[PDB]
Amino acid sequence: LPKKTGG
Amino acid sequence: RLLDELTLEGVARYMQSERCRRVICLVGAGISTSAGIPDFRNLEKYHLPYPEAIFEISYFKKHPEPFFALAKELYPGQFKPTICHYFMRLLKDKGLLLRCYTQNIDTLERIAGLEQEDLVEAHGTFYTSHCVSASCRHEYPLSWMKEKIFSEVTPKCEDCQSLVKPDIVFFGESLPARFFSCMQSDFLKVDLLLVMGTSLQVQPFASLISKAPLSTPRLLINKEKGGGMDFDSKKAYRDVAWLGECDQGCLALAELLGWKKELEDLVRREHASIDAQ
Ligand SMILES: [Zn+2]
Repeated sequence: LPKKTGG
Repeated sequence: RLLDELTLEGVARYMQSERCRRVICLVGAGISTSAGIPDFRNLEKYHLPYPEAIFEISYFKKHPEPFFALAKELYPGQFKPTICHYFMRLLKDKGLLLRCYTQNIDTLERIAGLEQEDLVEAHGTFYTSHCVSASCRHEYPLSWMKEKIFSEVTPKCEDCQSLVKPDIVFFGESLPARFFSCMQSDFLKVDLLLVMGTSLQVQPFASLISKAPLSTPRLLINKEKGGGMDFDSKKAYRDVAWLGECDQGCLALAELLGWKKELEDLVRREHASIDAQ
């Protein structure tokens, strides 16, 4: 499943 | 075009109309700052490669100490939901809440009375913790995790010796299946998006507002204006920004709806209950 990005 | 005018008053009039039956809330760190939890967006001793490494799974799994040191520093003395959380509770009780999608891990939506089915905790929760080993996955409660945090002992599984982490989604981790399952249904038919306390910088959470039908009005309540909002151009037709703190924005909207008294009573009785614990 898609991952948490942009931090 | 469902809003008569691109104003808070316009949004309130729309919410009062029979058309507005189902509302999705999309919330971030800005809804919890007045609850004494700072926006994550004394650690000098760890010589982090860059500040962001503190919330990255690859770095955390090998060097968990900086994260747990920060957790100690920022751990609140009490878990007390804000006016903004209680505004969402009002939406729930009035049958208007389709879902609350939250980026926060602080459990304040739950404490405010939003139930499991009301919530998509997109970035997990601090409430429960687990051993990282797939063959073990021993569960640990908040009291156990808090004790490790305050005593400055790195959480370790009592069975297999692996790292224990809070059930938060670190950067680089997959979001829960529930996030994608709910996203596929909720945004097919929704009357209003209420975007509060988030600048929509974190993916795939940021992508959610684009999933709504093109006619669905969207109100932002945030300190400042990456989701694809259009407030100001000549082509603006459905997006409204209210700039300031989330508590004050929710109070302003509640007053226009005629809910000011209801909201303030709710906040005061629930705060009293929490303080009397
Ligand atoms: Zn284990």
